[PDB]
Amino acid sequence: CDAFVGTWKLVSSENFDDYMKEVGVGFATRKVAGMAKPNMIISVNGDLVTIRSESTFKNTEISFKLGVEFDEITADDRKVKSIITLDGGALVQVQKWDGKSTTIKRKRDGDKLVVECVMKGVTSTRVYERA
Amino acid sequence: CDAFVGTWKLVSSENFDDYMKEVGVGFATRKVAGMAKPNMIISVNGDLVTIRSESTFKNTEISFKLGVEFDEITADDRKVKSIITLDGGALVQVQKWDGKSTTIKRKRDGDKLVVECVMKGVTSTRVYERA
Ligand SMILES: O=S(=O)(O)c1cccc2cccc(Nc3ccccc3)c12
Ligand SMILES: O=S(=O)(O)c1cccc2cccc(Nc3ccccc3)c12
Ligand SMILES: [Cl-]
Repeated sequence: CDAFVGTWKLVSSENFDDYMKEVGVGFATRKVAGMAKPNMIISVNGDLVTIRSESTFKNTEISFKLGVEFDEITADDRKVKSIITLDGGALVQVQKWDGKSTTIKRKRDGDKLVVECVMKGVTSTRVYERA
Repeated sequence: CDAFVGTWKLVSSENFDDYMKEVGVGFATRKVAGMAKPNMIISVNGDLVTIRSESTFKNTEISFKLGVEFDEITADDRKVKSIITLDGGALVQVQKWDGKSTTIKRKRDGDKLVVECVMKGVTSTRVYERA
Protein backbone atom coordinates (compact mmCIF):
# COMPACT_ATOMS: atom_id res chain seq x y z
CA CYS A 1 0.00 0.00 0.00
CA ASP A 2 3.10 2.17 0.38
CA ALA A 3 4.13 1.73 -3.26
CA PHE A 4 1.41 4.16 -4.37
CA VAL A 5 2.35 6.94 -1.94
CA GLY A 6 3.58 10.08 -3.67
CA THR A 7 2.71 12.87 -6.10
CA TRP A 8 2.07 11.69 -9.66
CA LYS A 9 1.32 13.70 -12.79
CA LEU A 10 -0.49 12.47 -15.90
CA VAL A 11 1.63 11.79 -18.98
CA SER A 12 -0.63 9.59 -21.10
CA SER A 13 -4.37 9.11 -21.70
CA GLU A 14 -6.09 6.64 -24.02
CA ASN A 15 -9.82 6.09 -24.58
CA PHE A 16 -10.70 8.47 -21.75
CA ASP A 17 -13.46 10.03 -23.86
CA ASP A 18 -15.01 6.62 -24.68
CA TYR A 19 -14.95 5.76 -20.97
CA MET A 20 -16.56 9.03 -19.83
CA LYS A 21 -19.22 8.55 -22.51
CA GLU A 22 -20.10 5.11 -21.11
CA VAL A 23 -20.42 6.36 -17.52
CA GLY A 24 -22.82 8.99 -18.88
CA VAL A 25 -20.76 12.22 -18.75
CA GLY A 26 -22.13 15.10 -20.82
CA PHE A 27 -20.67 16.12 -24.18
CA ALA A 28 -19.45 19.54 -23.02
CA THR A 29 -18.13 18.13 -19.76
CA ARG A 30 -16.24 15.33 -21.55
CA LYS A 31 -14.64 18.08 -23.62
CA VAL A 32 -13.17 20.12 -20.75
CA ALA A 33 -12.43 17.03 -18.63
CA GLY A 34 -10.31 15.49 -21.39
CA MET A 35 -8.29 18.69 -21.76
CA ALA A 36 -7.19 18.36 -18.14
CA LYS A 37 -3.87 16.87 -17.02
CA PRO A 38 -4.64 16.11 -13.34
CA ASN A 39 -2.18 15.40 -10.56
CA MET A 40 -2.87 12.43 -8.31
CA ILE A 41 -1.58 12.81 -4.74
CA ILE A 42 -1.69 9.66 -2.62
CA SER A 43 -1.03 9.66 1.11
CA VAL A 44 -1.49 7.43 4.16
CA ASN A 45 -2.07 8.18 7.86
CA GLY A 46 -2.35 5.03 9.92
CA ASP A 47 -5.15 2.99 8.37
CA LEU A 48 -6.53 5.91 6.37
CA VAL A 49 -5.59 6.36 2.71
CA THR A 50 -6.01 9.64 0.82
CA ILE A 51 -6.24 10.11 -2.93
CA ARG A 52 -6.28 13.78 -3.88
CA SER A 53 -6.74 14.79 -7.52
CA GLU A 54 -6.09 18.36 -8.70
CA SER A 55 -6.86 19.93 -12.07
CA THR A 56 -8.41 22.91 -13.87
CA PHE A 57 -11.63 20.92 -14.34
CA LYS A 58 -12.17 20.08 -10.65
CA ASN A 59 -10.36 19.17 -7.42
CA THR A 60 -11.38 16.01 -5.55
CA GLU A 61 -10.30 14.17 -2.41
CA ILE A 62 -11.34 10.84 -0.96
CA SER A 63 -10.12 9.39 2.33
CA PHE A 64 -10.86 5.72 2.98
CA LYS A 65 -9.93 2.53 4.79
CA LEU A 66 -9.09 -0.51 2.66
CA GLY A 67 -12.01 -2.87 2.16
CA VAL A 68 -14.55 -0.63 3.90
CA GLU A 69 -17.38 0.81 1.79
CA PHE A 70 -17.76 4.59 1.67
CA ASP A 71 -19.84 7.29 -0.04
CA GLU A 72 -18.25 9.25 -2.85
CA ILE A 73 -19.19 12.25 -4.98
CA THR A 74 -17.24 11.80 -8.20
CA ALA A 75 -15.86 14.75 -10.17
CA ASP A 76 -18.58 14.27 -12.80
CA ASP A 77 -21.11 14.53 -9.94
CA ARG A 78 -22.27 10.97 -9.39
CA LYS A 79 -23.22 9.90 -5.86
CA VAL A 80 -21.65 6.44 -5.74
CA LYS A 81 -20.85 3.75 -3.16
CA SER A 82 -17.15 2.89 -3.36
CA ILE A 83 -14.99 0.02 -2.12
CA ILE A 84 -11.19 -0.08 -2.56
CA THR A 85 -9.16 -3.27 -2.10
CA LEU A 86 -5.49 -4.24 -2.36
CA ASP A 87 -5.99 -6.92 -5.00
CA GLY A 88 -2.99 -8.61 -6.60
CA GLY A 89 -0.76 -5.77 -5.43
CA ALA A 90 -3.06 -3.24 -7.13
CA LEU A 91 -5.54 -0.83 -5.55
CA VAL A 92 -8.82 -1.87 -7.12
CA GLN A 93 -11.74 0.51 -6.74
CA VAL A 94 -15.31 -0.45 -7.55
CA GLN A 95 -18.04 2.20 -7.78
CA LYS A 96 -21.71 1.20 -7.69
CA TRP A 97 -24.59 3.57 -8.50
CA ASP A 98 -28.06 3.19 -10.07
CA GLY A 99 -27.66 -0.52 -10.83
CA LYS A 100 -24.50 0.30 -12.81
CA SER A 101 -20.87 -0.32 -11.85
CA THR A 102 -17.35 0.77 -12.82
CA THR A 103 -13.89 -0.46 -11.83
CA ILE A 104 -10.86 1.79 -11.43
CA LYS A 105 -7.64 -0.21 -11.11
CA ARG A 106 -4.47 1.63 -10.04
CA LYS A 107 -1.33 -0.49 -10.46
CA ARG A 108 2.44 -0.02 -10.44
CA ASP A 109 4.55 -0.90 -13.48
CA GLY A 110 8.18 0.09 -13.21
CA ASP A 111 8.65 3.83 -12.68
CA LYS A 112 5.02 4.57 -13.49
CA LEU A 113 1.48 4.27 -12.09
CA VAL A 114 -1.06 2.83 -14.52
CA VAL A 115 -4.76 3.62 -14.08
CA GLU A 116 -7.26 1.40 -15.90
CA CYS A 117 -10.91 2.51 -15.77
CA VAL A 118 -13.41 -0.02 -17.14
CA MET A 119 -17.14 0.15 -17.90
CA LYS A 120 -18.94 -2.43 -20.02
CA GLY A 121 -15.93 -3.59 -22.01
CA VAL A 122 -14.70 -0.04 -22.67
CA THR A 123 -11.28 0.48 -21.12
CA SER A 124 -9.37 3.70 -20.57
CA THR A 125 -5.67 3.73 -19.74
CA ARG A 126 -4.00 6.70 -18.07
CA VAL A 127 -0.29 6.57 -17.26
CA TYR A 128 1.11 8.61 -14.38
CA GLU A 129 4.71 9.48 -13.68
CA ARG A 130 5.95 10.72 -10.29
CA ALA A 131 6.25 14.51 -10.22
CA CYS B 1 -29.15 22.77 5.88
CA ASP B 2 -30.11 24.19 2.47
CA ALA B 3 -29.22 27.67 3.76
CA PHE B 4 -25.52 26.77 3.44
CA VAL B 5 -25.32 25.63 -0.19
CA GLY B 6 -23.22 27.78 -2.53
CA THR B 7 -19.72 29.11 -3.19
CA TRP B 8 -18.39 31.40 -0.46
CA LYS B 9 -15.45 33.83 -0.54
CA LEU B 10 -13.59 34.82 2.65
CA VAL B 11 -14.03 38.54 3.36
CA SER B 12 -12.81 38.80 6.93
CA SER B 13 -10.66 36.95 9.48
CA GLU B 14 -10.02 37.68 13.17
CA ASN B 15 -7.75 35.87 15.66
CA PHE B 16 -7.10 33.02 13.22
CA ASP B 17 -3.38 32.97 14.05
CA ASP B 18 -4.20 32.56 17.76
CA TYR B 19 -6.51 29.64 16.95
CA MET B 20 -3.89 27.86 14.82
CA LYS B 21 -1.25 28.50 17.50
CA GLU B 22 -3.54 26.66 19.93
CA VAL B 23 -4.35 23.68 17.69
CA GLY B 24 -0.60 23.17 17.33
CA VAL B 25 0.15 24.61 13.88
CA GLY B 26 3.78 25.41 13.18
CA PHE B 27 5.02 28.99 13.03
CA ALA B 28 6.07 28.62 9.39
CA THR B 29 2.97 26.91 7.97
CA ARG B 30 0.87 29.10 10.27
CA LYS B 31 1.94 32.23 8.39
CA VAL B 32 1.30 30.59 4.99
CA ALA B 33 -2.21 29.53 6.02
CA GLY B 34 -2.84 33.01 7.40
CA MET B 35 -2.31 34.59 3.97
CA ALA B 36 -4.81 32.32 2.20
CA LYS B 37 -8.33 33.46 1.26
CA PRO B 38 -10.22 30.11 1.06
CA ASN B 39 -13.32 29.45 -1.04
CA MET B 40 -15.74 27.28 0.91
CA ILE B 41 -18.09 25.45 -1.46
CA ILE B 42 -20.99 23.70 0.25
CA SER B 43 -23.20 21.28 -1.67
CA VAL B 44 -25.71 18.53 -0.95
CA ASN B 45 -26.63 15.34 -2.79
CA GLY B 46 -29.26 13.47 -0.84
CA ASP B 47 -28.17 12.77 2.73
CA LEU B 48 -24.54 13.57 1.83
CA VAL B 49 -23.19 17.04 2.58
CA THR B 50 -19.95 18.12 0.90
CA ILE B 51 -17.76 20.98 2.13
CA ARG B 52 -14.89 21.84 -0.21
CA SER B 53 -12.35 24.51 0.79
CA GLU B 54 -10.11 25.79 -2.01
CA SER B 55 -6.98 27.87 -1.42
CA THR B 56 -3.34 28.33 -2.36
CA PHE B 57 -2.31 26.76 0.97
CA LYS B 58 -4.26 23.52 0.46
CA ASN B 59 -7.38 22.15 -1.23
CA THR B 60 -9.52 20.05 1.13
CA GLU B 61 -12.86 18.25 0.81
CA ILE B 62 -15.10 16.40 3.25
CA SER B 63 -18.26 14.46 2.46
CA PHE B 64 -20.40 13.40 5.39
CA LYS B 65 -23.79 12.62 6.83
CA LEU B 66 -25.20 14.65 9.74
CA GLY B 67 -24.70 13.10 13.17
CA VAL B 68 -22.56 10.24 11.83
CA GLU B 69 -18.94 10.14 13.01
CA PHE B 70 -16.27 10.08 10.28
CA ASP B 71 -12.48 10.18 9.88
CA GLU B 72 -10.87 13.42 8.72
CA ILE B 73 -7.40 14.61 7.78
CA THR B 74 -7.40 18.35 8.37
CA ALA B 75 -5.69 21.00 6.25
CA ASP B 76 -2.85 21.07 8.79
CA ASP B 77 -2.62 17.28 8.50
CA ARG B 78 -4.22 16.20 11.77
CA LYS B 79 -5.95 12.81 11.80
CA VAL B 80 -9.19 13.59 13.65
CA LYS B 81 -12.65 12.05 14.23
CA SER B 82 -15.44 14.44 13.21
CA ILE B 83 -19.16 14.73 13.90
CA ILE B 84 -21.21 17.47 12.25
CA THR B 85 -24.71 18.22 13.51
CA LEU B 86 -27.42 20.82 12.99
CA ASP B 87 -27.52 22.41 16.44
CA GLY B 88 -29.53 25.58 16.94
CA GLY B 89 -29.81 26.16 13.19
CA ALA B 90 -26.01 26.16 12.86
CA LEU B 91 -23.73 23.50 11.37
CA VAL B 92 -21.65 22.57 14.42
CA GLN B 93 -18.52 20.51 13.84
CA VAL B 94 -16.53 18.78 16.57
CA GLN B 95 -13.08 17.36 15.76
CA LYS B 96 -11.35 15.02 18.27
CA TRP B 97 -7.69 13.95 18.31
CA ASP B 98 -5.26 12.80 21.01
CA GLY B 99 -7.58 13.70 23.89
CA LYS B 100 -7.97 17.16 22.36
CA SER B 101 -11.12 18.65 20.83
CA THR B 102 -12.07 21.77 18.89
CA THR B 103 -15.44 23.00 17.58
CA ILE B 104 -16.00 24.78 14.28
CA LYS B 105 -19.41 26.46 14.09
CA ARG B 106 -20.79 27.43 10.65
CA LYS B 107 -23.79 29.78 10.84
CA ARG B 108 -25.80 32.17 8.65
CA ASP B 109 -25.96 35.78 9.84
CA GLY B 110 -28.00 37.59 7.23
CA ASP B 111 -26.38 37.65 3.80
CA LYS B 112 -23.16 36.25 5.25
CA LEU B 113 -21.75 32.92 6.51
CA VAL B 114 -19.95 33.18 9.85
CA VAL B 115 -17.51 30.54 11.06
CA GLU B 116 -16.46 30.38 14.71
CA CYS B 117 -13.45 28.16 15.46
CA VAL B 118 -12.92 27.53 19.17
CA MET B 119 -10.04 25.71 20.90
CA LYS B 120 -9.88 25.94 24.70
CA GLY B 121 -10.75 29.59 25.26
CA VAL B 122 -9.48 31.24 22.07
CA THR B 123 -12.07 31.91 19.37
CA SER B 124 -11.40 32.72 15.71
CA THR B 125 -14.06 34.29 13.49
CA ARG B 126 -14.00 34.09 9.70
CA VAL B 127 -16.88 35.60 7.76
CA TYR B 128 -17.73 34.56 4.23
CA GLU B 129 -19.84 36.06 1.48
CA ARG B 130 -21.47 34.50 -1.60
CA ALA B 131 -19.04 34.40 -4.52
O1 LIG C 1 -10.97 13.66 -12.40
S1 LIG C 1 -11.11 13.52 -13.84
O2 LIG C 1 -10.07 12.72 -14.45
O3 LIG C 1 -11.19 14.82 -14.49
C1 LIG C 1 -12.69 12.68 -14.19
C2 LIG C 1 -13.54 13.47 -14.96
C3 LIG C 1 -14.82 13.05 -15.36
C4 LIG C 1 -15.27 11.83 -15.00
C5 LIG C 1 -14.49 10.94 -14.22
C6 LIG C 1 -15.04 9.67 -13.88
C7 LIG C 1 -14.34 8.78 -13.13
C8 LIG C 1 -13.06 9.10 -12.68
C9 LIG C 1 -12.44 10.32 -12.95
N1 LIG C 1 -11.15 10.51 -12.43
C10 LIG C 1 -9.97 9.87 -12.82
C11 LIG C 1 -8.73 10.48 -12.53
C12 LIG C 1 -7.54 9.90 -12.89
C13 LIG C 1 -7.51 8.70 -13.56
C14 LIG C 1 -8.71 8.06 -13.87
C15 LIG C 1 -9.93 8.62 -13.51
C16 LIG C 1 -13.14 11.33 -13.76
O1 LIG D 1 -8.15 25.56 5.46
S1 LIG D 1 -7.47 26.61 6.22
O2 LIG D 1 -8.34 27.74 6.52
O3 LIG D 1 -6.28 27.08 5.50
C1 LIG D 1 -6.88 25.93 7.83
C2 LIG D 1 -5.51 26.03 7.96
C3 LIG D 1 -4.80 25.59 9.09
C4 LIG D 1 -5.47 25.03 10.12
C5 LIG D 1 -6.87 24.87 10.10
C6 LIG D 1 -7.49 24.27 11.23
C7 LIG D 1 -8.82 24.09 11.28
C8 LIG D 1 -9.62 24.49 10.21
C9 LIG D 1 -9.11 25.09 9.06
N1 LIG D 1 -10.02 25.44 8.05
C10 LIG D 1 -10.96 26.48 8.07
C11 LIG D 1 -11.29 27.10 6.84
C12 LIG D 1 -12.20 28.12 6.79
C13 LIG D 1 -12.82 28.57 7.92
C14 LIG D 1 -12.52 27.99 9.15
C15 LIG D 1 -11.60 26.95 9.24
C16 LIG D 1 -7.66 25.31 8.95
CL1 LIG E 1 9.31 3.98 -8.02
